[PDB]
Amino acid sequence: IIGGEFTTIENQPWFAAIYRRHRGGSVTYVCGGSLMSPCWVISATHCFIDYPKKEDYIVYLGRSRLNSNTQGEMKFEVENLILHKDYSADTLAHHNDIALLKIRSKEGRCAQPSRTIQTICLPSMYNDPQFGTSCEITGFGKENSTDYLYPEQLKMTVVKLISHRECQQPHYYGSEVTTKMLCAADPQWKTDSCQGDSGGPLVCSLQGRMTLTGIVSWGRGCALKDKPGVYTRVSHFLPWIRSHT
Ligand SMILES: N=C(N)c1ccc2cc([C@@H]3C[C@H]3c3ccccc3)ccc2c1
Repeated sequence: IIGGEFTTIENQPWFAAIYRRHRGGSVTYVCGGSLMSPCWVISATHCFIDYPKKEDYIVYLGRSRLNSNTQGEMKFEVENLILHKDYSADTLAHHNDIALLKIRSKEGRCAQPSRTIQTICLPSMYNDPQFGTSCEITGFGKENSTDYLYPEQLKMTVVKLISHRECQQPHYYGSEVTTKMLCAADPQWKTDSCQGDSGGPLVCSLQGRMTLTGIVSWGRGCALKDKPGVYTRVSHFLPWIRSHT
């Protein structure tokens, strides 16, 4: 997250931090995700497509720092890794960028809801918030494009939704962004999500309840003029999420 504010997990209880075990023992941070139900976490397919082995992934819930064991955290492995069978990647855009991870602890159980570990609700059919709505994003991603390390403490920020037609303008993303994706950004282009934040939650308060409206997917640079962050529009995939869970 470029700009924004440092935060802690109690402020984002459904945020999942996903790592990957490398041959040798070293572990590096991969992407974020969100808790859908006690046994399921949803993220982005592009975060796993090149290393599809479910055994190498480690998932944490209730974790506040990149290299610290936050009191109350729970560690899990991936029982089933489901990727969208129609996923593809072009020069900038990613298609059907959505994935499902069934989690299980070493004892064989799913997550246990607590003050720092909670699920987020899915959106409903044909009911997404209007352009201009402020929503929040969270992640352990880069604070600047030139940084090679990720911040040690979790961060979050607020950006606003941009209409499909505004996002299809020539200086934005033209026909590269489709009706199955959502754009969001800062009018002053000072804050935004960035590499490292992929797969994380775009949460919008809609008609009262906080909803998982989007999944951090792609974007040209980070916090650049006329180049909004692009997100997978969860409402379109409800039928897919239902059949695969
Ligand atoms: N403007 C933003 N809000 C934004 C959001 C997500 C982003 C994800 C990547 C990570 C690297 C992309 C990638 C491409 C292919 C496969 C792996 C990773 C790069 C830039 C990004 C910018």
